[PDB]
Parts: sequence; structure tokens; C-alpha cells
Amino acid sequence: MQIFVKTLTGKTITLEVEPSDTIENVKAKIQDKEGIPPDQQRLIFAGKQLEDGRTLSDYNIQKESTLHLVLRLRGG
Ligand SMILES: [Pt+2]
Ligand SMILES: [Pt+2]
Ligand SMILES: [Pt+2]
Repeated sequence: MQIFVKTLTGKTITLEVEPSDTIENVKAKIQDKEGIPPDQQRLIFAGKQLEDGRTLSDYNIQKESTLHLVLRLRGG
């Protein structure tokens, strides 16, 4: 399944993922491609912040969906 992840800077990266993949896995994939540590990653889809433990299937994330990446500020 192709999905897109869009950053707040507007860059999109393309991932290949499956319904069985957890959000933890997706963040790992994003770190590989983009270099962002998972602990800083906050994903949003369908107006929901995505739970590391859950699968893309739990959120009904299908082909060509876009997830929004927001970074969580560590150290105000
Ligand atoms: Pt695929
Ligand atoms: Pt945009
Ligand atoms: Pt969007």
C-alpha cells in the first residue's frame, strides 16, 4: 500500500506499508527516509493523532491516504 506523509514544511515522502503495520513501524520507516527520530514524530489522520501501538488497519488507512506529520517539541 502506497501512502504519503506530509510535513508542515510541505515536503511529502512516499512510504510502502501494509494494514498490518503499527504506527510505531510507520514512524520507523519515516526515520529511515527522512531522518526524524520517532519520539519527535506526531502523526495525524482523519482528525486523529495516531497511537503507536495501533495498526494502519485500525484507522482504516487505505491506498494513497495522506498522514500529516507534526513534530513534538522536546524542551520548550
Ligand atoms: Pt505495498
Ligand atoms: Pt500544504
Ligand atoms: Pt493534508
